[PDB]
Amino acid sequence: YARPEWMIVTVLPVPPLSVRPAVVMQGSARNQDDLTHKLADIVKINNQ
Amino acid sequence: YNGFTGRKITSQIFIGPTYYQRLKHMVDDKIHSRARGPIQILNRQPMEG
Amino acid sequence: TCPNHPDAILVEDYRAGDMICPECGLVVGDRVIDVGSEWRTTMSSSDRAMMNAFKEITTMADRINLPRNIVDRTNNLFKQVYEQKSLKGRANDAIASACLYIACRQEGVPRTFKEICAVSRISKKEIGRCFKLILKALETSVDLITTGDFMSRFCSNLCLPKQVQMAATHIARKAVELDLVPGRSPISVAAAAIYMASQASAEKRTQKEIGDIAGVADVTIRQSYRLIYPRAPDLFPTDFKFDTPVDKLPQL
Amino acid sequence: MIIPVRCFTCGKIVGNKWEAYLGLLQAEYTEGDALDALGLKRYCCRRMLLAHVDLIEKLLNYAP
Amino acid sequence: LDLAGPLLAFLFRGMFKNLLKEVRIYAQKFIDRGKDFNLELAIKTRIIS
Amino acid sequence: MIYICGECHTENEIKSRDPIRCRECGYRIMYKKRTKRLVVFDAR
Amino acid sequence: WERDGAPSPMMPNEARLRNLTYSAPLYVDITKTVIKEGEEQLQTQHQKT
Amino acid sequence: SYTGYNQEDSVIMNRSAVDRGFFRSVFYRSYKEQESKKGFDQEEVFEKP
Ligand SMILES: [Zn+2]
Ligand SMILES: [Zn+2]
Ligand SMILES: [Zn+2]
Repeated sequence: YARPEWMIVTVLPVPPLSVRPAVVMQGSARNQDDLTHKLADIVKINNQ
Repeated sequence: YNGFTGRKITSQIFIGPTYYQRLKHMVDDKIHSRARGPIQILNRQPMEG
Repeated sequence: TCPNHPDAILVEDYRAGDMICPECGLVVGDRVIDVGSEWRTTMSSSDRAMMNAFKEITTMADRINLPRNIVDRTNNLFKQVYEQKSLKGRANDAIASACLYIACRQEGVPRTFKEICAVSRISKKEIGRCFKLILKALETSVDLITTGDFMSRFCSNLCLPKQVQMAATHIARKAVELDLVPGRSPISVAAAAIYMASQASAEKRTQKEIGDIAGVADVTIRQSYRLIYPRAPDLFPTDFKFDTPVDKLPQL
Repeated sequence: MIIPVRCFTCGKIVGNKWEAYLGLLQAEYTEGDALDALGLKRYCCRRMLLAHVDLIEKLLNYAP
Repeated sequence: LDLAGPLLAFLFRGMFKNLLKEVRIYAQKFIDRGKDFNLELAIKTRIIS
Repeated sequence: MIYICGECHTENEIKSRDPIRCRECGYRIMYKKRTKRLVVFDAR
Repeated sequence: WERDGAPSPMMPNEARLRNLTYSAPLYVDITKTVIKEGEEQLQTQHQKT
Repeated sequence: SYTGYNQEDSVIMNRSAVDRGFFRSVFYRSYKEQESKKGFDQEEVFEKP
């Protein structure tokens, strides 16, 4: 069920859209959840 | 005298002018019911709609 | 998406926040609508430069007490001008001052170039240069100013009665209609009209006083006043109470 | 704000007695004597005028 | 008891300090260039308002 | 579309697009006129 | 101050109705003196700033 | 203690007195809405959809 190697974050999971929904504010401007912004940062650094 | 029967009430009642106030709390502002209402999207739990 | 009714316009419901087949009754989606929110019931140089200009725009506005809506309009003009970048060489303060002038013109409450200059470190000449450039860059236009666009501010700043303000507006409008002052600046016509109206009422303002608020040299007011003085009785409103008779108005 | 039409307790007409009551008071009548002159015998109807505050008069000082 | 006066005087003391701190900055920048400064432009009215 | 001035109490017809202001008063507080629709009250 | 910039006195009811803050303009006299290291002194005052 | 309907800090009122305006009151709710032109992309105005 648990291994010491599994503690190291080699692959990072992405919460579903249900966990983090796309809020709508000021019309059709989809206000992404705080998780999305961090996820957007995470992918950018990972690609770099 | 009893309103319903007109018979004298055995005990004599203390009656007179007293100053009363109507408080802002009306029942209509407080009565509220919930039955399969507009749950939230993120939490899937009840919220006011 | 009624399974029975393909392509049916589901009706939104606020009772539980669900969309129902308009003619079946079936609830498609349990409580998906989210009624409550649906219905009312380390700074980049560009941003830092924009932020400073936004601060400058507000600082200029409060000096002449402009409403926030004009400032909001001015910010939009600055962003459009800043984004388009035809004025990159020009100083941001000059661009903002021109944007403030344009925002006032667009809103129907023009401020003269001198008034904008008084609240800005940028001279009138530079503001005018930026003003024309912004119009070309934005491909926009501003309605031509009229003599009555400054009567309310000028008369109120001079503490002149309302009847005088109406008389001055009538005089200025009539003078332009009669073409008694062809080519004269609307501000000069307004200043002369205010002087003509002021001298005909109990509250009398000297030429210097009218020039200061209007920013027009007394000589220019004197020139315009001399042009409209001959037709003084015609310009004045018919139902105007003359504290000083028109025949005895100052001659100069 | 304005004098009630009826006495709350019994429903006796009271809306035609406010001006008469004020007139009697101006005539040096005591509040008790004025109420007696108007025919307000029950202390419920006397309560109506004795405690009435005529706010409508001051409401009419504001221009419509 | 701190009423409106003392409470507002405390605020105005700081706000006036910021106003005078601001005119120094604006005036010094113009003085560094060597050009004389305009007093009215230096004052930032929104600080106290 | 009749608006009543709050100062001079002057009825003046104003459109949706045009600015809100008294035609003659210059006052910027306007009140809508009472609806012509008839509403029934029970005198209860 | 209106859109046109014409000042008018603000009655409290207008402030309540139009959601305006009930503030009074604040003016300060300022005296400016300049020294040019040339044994000359010039004093100018800006009335009601 | 007339009919037991005033027990435990409860009150029995006269319906006929209520019918005559006894303790009748008015409730005023005010709603304010403003239209903002801020932002060139988006704008909002008063008009019946
Ligand atoms: Zn169906
Ligand atoms: Zn009675
Ligand atoms: Zn009016």
